[PDB]
Amino acid sequence: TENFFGKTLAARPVEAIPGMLEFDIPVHGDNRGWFKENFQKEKMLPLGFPESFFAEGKLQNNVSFSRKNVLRGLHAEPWDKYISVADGGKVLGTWVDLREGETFGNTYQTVIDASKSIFVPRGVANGFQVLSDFVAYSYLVNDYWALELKPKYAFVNYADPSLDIKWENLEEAEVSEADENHPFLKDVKPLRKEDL
Amino acid sequence: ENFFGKTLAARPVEAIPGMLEFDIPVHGDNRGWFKENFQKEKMLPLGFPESFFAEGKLQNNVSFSRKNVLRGLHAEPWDKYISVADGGKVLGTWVDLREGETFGNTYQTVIDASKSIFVPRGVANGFQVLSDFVAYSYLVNDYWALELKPKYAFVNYADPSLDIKWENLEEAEVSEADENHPFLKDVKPLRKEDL
Ligand SMILES: Cc1cn([C@H]2C[C@H](O)[C@@H](COP(=O)(O)OP(=O)(O)O[C@H]3O[C@@H](C)[C@H](O)[C@@H](O)[C@H]3O)O2)c(=O)[nH]c1=O
Ligand SMILES: Cc1cn([C@H]2C[C@H](O)[C@@H](COP(=O)(O)OP(=O)(O)O[C@H]3O[C@@H](C)[C@H](O)[C@@H](O)[C@H]3O)O2)c(=O)[nH]c1=O
Ligand code: NI
Repeated sequence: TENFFGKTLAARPVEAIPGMLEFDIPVHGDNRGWFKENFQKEKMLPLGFPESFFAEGKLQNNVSFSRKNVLRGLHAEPWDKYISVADGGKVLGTWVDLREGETFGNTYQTVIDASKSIFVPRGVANGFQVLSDFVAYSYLVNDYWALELKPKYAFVNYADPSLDIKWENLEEAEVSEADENHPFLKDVKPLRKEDL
Repeated sequence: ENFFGKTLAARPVEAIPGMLEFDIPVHGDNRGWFKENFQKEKMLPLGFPESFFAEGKLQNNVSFSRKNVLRGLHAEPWDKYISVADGGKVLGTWVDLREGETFGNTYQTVIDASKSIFVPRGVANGFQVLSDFVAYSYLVNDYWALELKPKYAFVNYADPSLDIKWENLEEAEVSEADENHPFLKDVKPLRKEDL
């Protein structure tokens, strides 16, 4: 228990962003390395992982591999995300609420390694910056991406200084051409109750 | 080269009915890479069985292992979809433990992030690590319980009667539990009632 190994499975809500949850994940170590149940439906529903994730019976698992200082975000595609780390690496995770209402623009940040996971509700922008030499970032989502639909998706620029966030190393961030060109928050229309 | 940019595709394994091997598209750039490791809408048409979702049960496991580590051979009563989540590499190994014409049949192949495998219940799964480290990630459709482990099917990795060859047997690093699994001779073929 505590730093990395042997934590008790547990969940905490994030007060600034309704619907978000942070989980402590049990990681069991031995001579070989380690093992975790990254996601376990039966054990996690009683802790607050939302049953609504399963509404349409859709499932996709993505994995990205990234080097130190790489920054990906901030992206608010129209689906829920369950995010964690799959190797020995570490990221600074960062979130900005894009939903219409009293929490528009609210933020949260925390360090994520293999012993922590995050549930991100649809309408909350996701991003991270790599702290370790490399990292494998693995996530479960409940709708299907298509290239031609990207203009329909919500994004916000990582470097908008008006956002209440602080990156690890903004100056040395390694980003995509796309992430360089996303709009500032002032040009993002708040998202209505799942588009209504 | 043969890591990036593969067409999404599936192939059967002749020796082990129900197994599938997939080529997975991996897209590289200045940051690293990205893959859709599993995508339900795209994979069902290729042969990924709808029955995997019959009960609504879902678990995702990850193990992290160092060079020469060997884990297996394990045939628990659920289906498995397996791949690599980092830049590492393993030798994958399968032994069919099901009652019938294919009992004892085997397959082996190298797995990196650009390949995945569907393993039906009753086929024992294992691997040996070829790279410095590897992250091995899998999706399964029933729930492991410590109390029930004595009832799950296992076969010993080092039984020379198995029609397999490991990368480095003499320097393999295994768990005590894996040292002690039964030899093939002592494993009763698994009936549908057992799975
Ligand atoms: C998101 C996605 C990308 N791709 C492809 C398109 C590109 O060739 C390659 C990389 O795509 P990019 O959009 O540059 O990946 P990215 O890692 O910058 O995008 C991701 O960022 C995270 C912070 C978000 O949470 C994710 O939802 C996603 O937007 O992968 C897919 O095939 N399927 C997908 O679902
Ligand atoms: C399999 C499993 C293990 N554990 C725990 C029990 C131990 O403290 C720790 C390590 O367990 P071990 O049984 O030594 O892990 P292992 O990595 O040797 O076991 C795995 O081997 C693969 C080849 C099989 O395909 C898998 O089904 C599984 O059996 O993880 C879980 O909490 N949940 C699980 O689902
Ligand atoms: Ni609930």
